[PDB]
Amino acid sequence: MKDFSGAELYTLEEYQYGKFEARMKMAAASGTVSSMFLYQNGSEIADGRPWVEVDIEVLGKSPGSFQSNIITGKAGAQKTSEKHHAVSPAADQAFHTYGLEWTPNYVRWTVDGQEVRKTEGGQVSNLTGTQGLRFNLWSSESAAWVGQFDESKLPLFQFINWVKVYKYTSDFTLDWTDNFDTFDGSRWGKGDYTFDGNRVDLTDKNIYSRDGMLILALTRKGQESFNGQVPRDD
Ligand SMILES: OC[C@H]1O[C@@H](O[C@H]2[C@H](O)[C@@H](O)[C@H](O)O[C@@H]2CO)[C@H](O)[C@@H](O)[C@@H]1O
Ligand SMILES: [Ca+2]
Ligand SMILES: [Ca+2]
Ligand SMILES: [Ca+2]
Ligand SMILES: [Ca+2]
Repeated sequence: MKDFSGAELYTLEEYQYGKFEARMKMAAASGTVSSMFLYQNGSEIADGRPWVEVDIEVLGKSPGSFQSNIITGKAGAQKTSEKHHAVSPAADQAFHTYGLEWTPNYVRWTVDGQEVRKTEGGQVSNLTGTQGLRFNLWSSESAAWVGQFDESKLPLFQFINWVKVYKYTSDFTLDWTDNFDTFDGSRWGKGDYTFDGNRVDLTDKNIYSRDGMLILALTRKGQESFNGQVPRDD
């Protein structure tokens, strides 16, 4: 029932530990969130179960950096550890390879193969169970976090050129890859839901597969479309 449409791409399967890489050009405008994250589906349910999530989020008002986070604890009582990391060129101006490594001992964030953060113990010990790999584009109702939402900047697009998923066994062995020449429905799902604090409804209408890229779009409701050209990843 919301007034804007965003999108979420998620792996149908979940994994226990691993390395996850995505080649992407992020979207950014005041008020938006453009992401790559690991998520234990159901964490949002306040029935006593744990929350398990690892994030990379480009906040719209600051396209030249991204926020890293680990969310543990439980719904209604989360433990977080937000940190920020510069990206150059800006996340919405060039493709970068974002990586997440997760093992029993640490979580590591990389940009173009270089470490920007590595957390050990504490929260990491509570990232039990499995997590699926996800990407979404939306807008937060918290202006303090992402800036006031500038609707005139819509539509916005996040482009994913390819994804690599490695098994935890380096400590990783490549498991599968997707270059996105097509939408593989046996591997991915398209989110159709929302949550409090999100100004948009995540909809499968805003997931597109064009010219070797998976595109996530953030549009005004009723204007869900992509007719432009995909950017080059030279
Ligand atoms: O709100 C129901 C919806 O939640 C989805 O997980 C959300 C979660 O609600 C939100 O708090 C967190 O920040 O992001 C995750 C992923 O978008 C869940 O995946 C859906 O199945 C569910 O319908
Ligand atoms: Ca506004
Ligand atoms: Ca395999
Ligand atoms: Ca769906
Ligand atoms: Ca591709």
